[PDB]
Amino acid sequence: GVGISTGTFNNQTEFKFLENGWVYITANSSRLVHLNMPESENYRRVVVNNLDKTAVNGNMALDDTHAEIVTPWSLVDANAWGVWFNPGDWQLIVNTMSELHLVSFEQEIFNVVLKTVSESATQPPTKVYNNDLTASLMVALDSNNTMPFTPAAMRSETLGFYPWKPTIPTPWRYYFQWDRTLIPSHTGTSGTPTNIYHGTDPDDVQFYTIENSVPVHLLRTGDEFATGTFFFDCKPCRLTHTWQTNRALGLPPFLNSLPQSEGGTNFGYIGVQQDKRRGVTQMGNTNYITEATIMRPAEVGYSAPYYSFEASTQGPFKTPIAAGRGGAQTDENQAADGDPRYAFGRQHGQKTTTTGETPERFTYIAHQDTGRYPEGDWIQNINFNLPVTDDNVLLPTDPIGGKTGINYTNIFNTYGPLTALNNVPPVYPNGQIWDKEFDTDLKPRLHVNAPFVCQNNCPGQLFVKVAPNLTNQYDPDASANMSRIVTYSDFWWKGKLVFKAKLRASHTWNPIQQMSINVDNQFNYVPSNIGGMKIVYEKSQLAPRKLY
Amino acid sequence: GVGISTGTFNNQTEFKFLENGWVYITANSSRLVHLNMPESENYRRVVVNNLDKTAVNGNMALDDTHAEIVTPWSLVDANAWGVWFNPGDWQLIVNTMSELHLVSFEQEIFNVVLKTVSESATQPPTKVYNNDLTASLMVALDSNNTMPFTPAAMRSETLGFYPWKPTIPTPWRYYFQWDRTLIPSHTGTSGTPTNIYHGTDPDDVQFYTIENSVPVHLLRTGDEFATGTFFFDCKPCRLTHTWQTNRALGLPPFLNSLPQSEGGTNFGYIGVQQDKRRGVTQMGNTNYITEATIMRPAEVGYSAPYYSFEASTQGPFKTPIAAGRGGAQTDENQAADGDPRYAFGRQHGQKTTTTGETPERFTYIAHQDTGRYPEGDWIQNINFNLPVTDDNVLLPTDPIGGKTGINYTNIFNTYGPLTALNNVPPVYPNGQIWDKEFDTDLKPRLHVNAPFVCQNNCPGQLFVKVAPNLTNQYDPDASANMSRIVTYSDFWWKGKLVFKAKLRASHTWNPIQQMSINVDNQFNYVPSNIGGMKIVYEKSQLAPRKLY
Amino acid sequence: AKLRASHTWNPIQQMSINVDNQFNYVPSNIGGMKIVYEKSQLAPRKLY
Amino acid sequence: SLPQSEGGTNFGYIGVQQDKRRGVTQMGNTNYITEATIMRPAEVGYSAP
Amino acid sequence: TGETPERFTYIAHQDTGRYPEGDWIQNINFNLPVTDDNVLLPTDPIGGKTGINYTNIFNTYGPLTALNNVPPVYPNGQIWDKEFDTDLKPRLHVNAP
Amino acid sequence: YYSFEASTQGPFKTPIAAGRGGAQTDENQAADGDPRYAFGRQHGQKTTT
Amino acid sequence: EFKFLENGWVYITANSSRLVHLNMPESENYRRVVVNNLDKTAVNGNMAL
Amino acid sequence: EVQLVESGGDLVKPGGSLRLSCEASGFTFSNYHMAWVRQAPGKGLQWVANIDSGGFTTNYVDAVRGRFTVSRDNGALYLQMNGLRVEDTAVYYCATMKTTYCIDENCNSFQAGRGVFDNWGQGTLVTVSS
Amino acid sequence: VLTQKASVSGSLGQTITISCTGTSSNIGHNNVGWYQQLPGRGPRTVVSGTNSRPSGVSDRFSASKSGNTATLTISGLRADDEADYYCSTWDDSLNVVFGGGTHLTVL
Repeated sequence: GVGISTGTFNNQTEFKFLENGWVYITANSSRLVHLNMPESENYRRVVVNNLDKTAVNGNMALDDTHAEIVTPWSLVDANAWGVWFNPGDWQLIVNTMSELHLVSFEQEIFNVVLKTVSESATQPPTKVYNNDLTASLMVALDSNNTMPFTPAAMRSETLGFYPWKPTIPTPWRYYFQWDRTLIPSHTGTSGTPTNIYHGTDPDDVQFYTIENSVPVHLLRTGDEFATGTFFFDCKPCRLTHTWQTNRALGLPPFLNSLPQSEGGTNFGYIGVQQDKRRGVTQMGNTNYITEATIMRPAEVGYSAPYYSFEASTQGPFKTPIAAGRGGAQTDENQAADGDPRYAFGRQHGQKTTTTGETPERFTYIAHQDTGRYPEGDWIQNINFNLPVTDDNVLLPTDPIGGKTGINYTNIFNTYGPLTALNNVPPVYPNGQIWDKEFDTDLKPRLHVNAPFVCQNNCPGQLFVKVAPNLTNQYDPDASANMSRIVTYSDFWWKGKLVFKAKLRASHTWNPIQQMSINVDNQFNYVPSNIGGMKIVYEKSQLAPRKLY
Repeated sequence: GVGISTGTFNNQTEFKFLENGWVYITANSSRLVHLNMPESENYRRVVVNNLDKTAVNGNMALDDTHAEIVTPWSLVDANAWGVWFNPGDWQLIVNTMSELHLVSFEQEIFNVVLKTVSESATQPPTKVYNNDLTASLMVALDSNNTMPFTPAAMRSETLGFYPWKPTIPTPWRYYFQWDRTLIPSHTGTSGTPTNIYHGTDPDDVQFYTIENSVPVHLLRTGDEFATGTFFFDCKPCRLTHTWQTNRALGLPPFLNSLPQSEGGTNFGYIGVQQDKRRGVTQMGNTNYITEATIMRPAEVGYSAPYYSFEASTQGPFKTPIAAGRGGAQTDENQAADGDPRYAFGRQHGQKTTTTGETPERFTYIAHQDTGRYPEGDWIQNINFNLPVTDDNVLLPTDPIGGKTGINYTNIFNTYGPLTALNNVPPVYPNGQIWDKEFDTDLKPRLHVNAPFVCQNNCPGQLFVKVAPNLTNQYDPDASANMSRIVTYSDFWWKGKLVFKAKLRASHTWNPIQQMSINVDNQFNYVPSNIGGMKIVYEKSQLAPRKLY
Repeated sequence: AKLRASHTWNPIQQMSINVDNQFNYVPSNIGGMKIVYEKSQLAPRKLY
Repeated sequence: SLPQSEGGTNFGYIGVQQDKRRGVTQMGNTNYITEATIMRPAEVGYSAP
Repeated sequence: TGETPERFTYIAHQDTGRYPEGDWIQNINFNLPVTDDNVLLPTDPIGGKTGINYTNIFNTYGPLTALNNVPPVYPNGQIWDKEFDTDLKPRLHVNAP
Repeated sequence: YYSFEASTQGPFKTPIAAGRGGAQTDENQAADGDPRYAFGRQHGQKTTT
Repeated sequence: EFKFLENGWVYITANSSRLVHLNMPESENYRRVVVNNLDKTAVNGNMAL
Repeated sequence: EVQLVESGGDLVKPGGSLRLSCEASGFTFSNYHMAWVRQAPGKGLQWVANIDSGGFTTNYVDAVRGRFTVSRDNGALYLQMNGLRVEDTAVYYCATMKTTYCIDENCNSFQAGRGVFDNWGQGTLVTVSS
Repeated sequence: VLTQKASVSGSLGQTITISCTGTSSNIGHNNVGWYQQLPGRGPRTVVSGTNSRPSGVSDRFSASKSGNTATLTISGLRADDEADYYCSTWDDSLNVVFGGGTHLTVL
């Protein structure tokens, strides 16, 4: 019926404490989604080109050239932390939980409303909105994951984080195949390097369509759609950070002489000369046993080529790295490769009363200390004569290939059988929750964007489209675009995301770091006088844990 | 209810593999059909005349004169391959299937929406569309096949092939009886040949009306109509072509001398002189046994008078032929009588962004090699003296009746008790699927337009008509046309067509021809940047099979 | 093996006999045979 | 901004300047979000000596 | 005639490879456009050898690496191979699927 | 081999899980990867040294 | 042979049959042979051979 | 249709300064590299300067190097002229430098390039004298 | 400066050719553009490489490039072709280099 509501708005986070210290967390999110009709009812194949930018020698890092199928449909993506948890709930979770499991996910659409804009021809323009009770909203649910997976948080296009603000969906578009060549150059590179877009190789063409691969439900003003509960199987996400590096693994050396009076200069002394110490070292030609040369069980962290660009059929891409930098915690402005930087708009955290289109930005300096500090590690000759000379060492200050600004660490990879690393920490509120595992026979060990990875499947993507509202002059034989009555839709989206977490237990004398309100961040969690809201980034691994 | 949808859009093709290598194919097609009100509510009897064109001597092949009952109803015809299968599904079917059975067919209408255009009297013209919740759409289903069968694919008027494009139905009109005489003439024929339209002979008058012969359902915005499942009984359609002609039937001659070295000039030689060979020939007066005179089991193919025009009560018609031409596969522009040529519009394959009204055309050169090559076969005297002389042979270069451009093959028919031929191959996307068997006591062996022929009955035709929306000034005693409120309807049509196919099995060392994407046809299966789509013709019998 | 199912509008690449490779699958007049290399992953699939 | 007429030179344009775009990148010291610098889930392929 | 073996290189249809002339390295500062001192292009020599560039000694295999199994080769390709006896075993074999 | 990597706690030697080739000829010719153990009179050293 | 099973799976059976010809061994004894091509690698720069 | 309109041409004294403008409409001005090209009375075309699509780099000819400057604001182009001399009297035009060239008729594949100007403005006259 | 011929002359309807020349190190690797210059007008791009013409340009124009030389061909002269023709390209010294022009004339 038109006058009977088909659902209830619900945005309450529930905690239900189970046996053995586990907590059943239910995050109900509810939004009002506004949807305009598509620009055109037809699928487009658009080749986006920015050769003007890359035509300038040395700008190869600014390539946006690609090919995309632009579709008339719109994607309703809720794969972002902010959509589910308000700052207080996240504070509770990070301060008192230790591990997080993704349990279930369900979503539904109700109170579908379709309206048409009749723009009067009156000399002073005016427009009246009318309820078209017969219009239909097409809802498609890719339950079988037939369509390409296109997470929205990567582009900051998920639903809004404010329950009391209407949100808009994102027009769905998926990459089409293409070939590209961008020979790197630098300021001073003579001529124009080879920069060509070869087009689409026929063997790799895929042209998906929702109308052909997904059943489509037509919802009038009195209808509702529910996706049913989806159950995850993702690995647990740890809410604790590791501080121990190789230098802090195992039994420390025995201090034969200990300080006698408190002070900043009263250090402990091992006493025994370095060459006469007792231990085990992987270096078989030196008797010097040191805190640096001692044998650790394995390697915590791996050095990777940083700011290295790799070319493939589609052009250049930046090599990802799964660890943060060392010493970047001192200042966010001193961040470097590996620290994820998020840019977001007024829907996703930026002060809602800000003027201008400049996105709000922040670099997330993770609390885990498993990264690398390239200025430190060096290489020296096998003879290990000490002190080393210029001919027997390769310091980070040394050039490679004659380039004064590029040193050896830029092309150094220490990933090996002994490498150990942690999963990506959650980022609030702009961070993604789950991601799909790759279809490759051999699959990546971890993803750099989401902490939870679907082993089998992720929930089907939800697509919404205002059904065509034809005028009486329609003619399919006309090459011109279809004439449509201006129409839009407002519908309420309600989702339930269920987590399971473990409550932390104190295991040390000293307290641990905790998220708290303070005089500096006070006014970042309350509205301004003109209704301005914001959601600042919050750290998710404040509690430490021992690695070995 | 107004606000409750009565159906679901579904356009997914399903394959369900059964026992013993059979596949259950389900083609769900769904379209949005737009329907204007009829030009007039009354049945018209219109005599269409083009005597101006045929008044020119020698233009007898351009006769369109006829008589038709034009009805207010509109036909929703889905008898075309493109309506059901996208190019990928057809590729799968042709490459991996071998035979196809038509199993079942169902169709229904839902989400009926009726709107009225109120054209304002404002000095700058404007028009507002309103939902007339009480308007009714008349749907008639000729379940008993009372009405004349009027397939639409013959005129390229079936529903569209794009799920994401609204389609229009075709106004229904059926032939009325008439008599006509067109004495053939040629450029230079003195005077005006007898060209007269005698009118309708009373004994052969039939004036059908849907309101009198078919129950009519009135559907308001909250109603839906389903035709129920219809089950076919058509013969199977083979998805394999035959290459063997008479010259390649049976046991080849024994080659007494075989080539010794590979090369383009190292042929095998039979060795034995022609007159001394051993075999059987139907010619009882020649000892010459040859690869041409040897007795084959029967005749594959039949020569028929090509471009022969036969006159009947209604005038001249072109004699149909059920086989393609020989050697036309070299170039489509060299096609001739027997190759079906399809012309279609922007709904049925033509580039949807093309300007102009010129239809897109193609001639379907079937892969089966059972045709005839008229320039080849000849006739010679019974004596069979060799080499033949002019008086004892009738070559294709010889005139008949003194006409230098007409030879004997034009009036030659070799159809006989030994004739064998194949059924018409499917044509994608513009080809018809099924056709009705004739009511004649003796029925044709095959149809030249559809591969499947209804032995008992075909699904009832579906007719749609916007019910009259009378204004308050109506007066049945006025000779003028009824006044109606401008109205149109949009309703979703969903059909399910069920086939059963057999999967092919390899029976030779070499591979067979297959349909594949390639750099030439690449961009014929993906949209352009301005949304342009097209559906090119595809061949349906790429795999060969042995005849004998 | 598993039989493939169409999941796109456009067709996919397929191995087929053609006028260029015709005589690579039939014996010569002196009995000569050959078996040329053939590609085994002509159909595309989505990774993410 | 999407193309209006079919042709080999009618490309689509993102419109927004590179430095003012919205997204996530693993490079924490550049505001330039590009089709090359954007963060992908993982690495398909590996360079080897 | 002759003992010369018939040869062919199998160019697999999978597009998960790398194009060494493309990918490059640049300084962390990421000042644009890059200068000579802040980039290491594939045209740059390593150790003074004009024909050997940095991609020759570059390994990007890491925890995020993903790759596909070797495609079958017909008719000369191997079908199956034995897994190694090592305690830690290779992820895939380059000769048999 | 003999590569030193720095982290929050300073430099550490990169471990390697394999021995050297040809080092079996002479123990004095060992190099990176061969574990070297130093022990006292409790753990093997001549107890009267 | 192809035998189509339930749920779209196919049971493929490849029967191969050959006639194998076998000469007697050159010698009944096991040999330990050191194959050397130092002539090729004696040329500087041919280490890849 | 693409529209480029120049302005600012006027009589000026030698050794002074001036600002010429080139307004653009009907196309994505920010997606195209731009160029200033001058022609003296009855003389051939002479390249004055050029600027990229983001202002990262600008190039000049030796005659105006160190004297003039070019800038853009996503809506128009500006040429700042300093140290004007008598020979500078000429008519100046603003043209879009074709940064992409398709290599096939339907132009499915395209390549980067330089040295071809696609669209031109109207042009403005600058006279420097007493 | 690229080399050009000062002027040419021909009768109406004649197919004619004009040439621009320069060092292959600059005119070779870089593209070449041809522009028309009528009295009282700014340069109009007539040929933009790859024998492709801008919209609204008569199809008579054609162009080709070979090493040091670039050739522009007109398929049938018309009275409106009396005008200056200008070649331009990029130069590996990071310059934009034009020719001296050629005043096409009609007898």
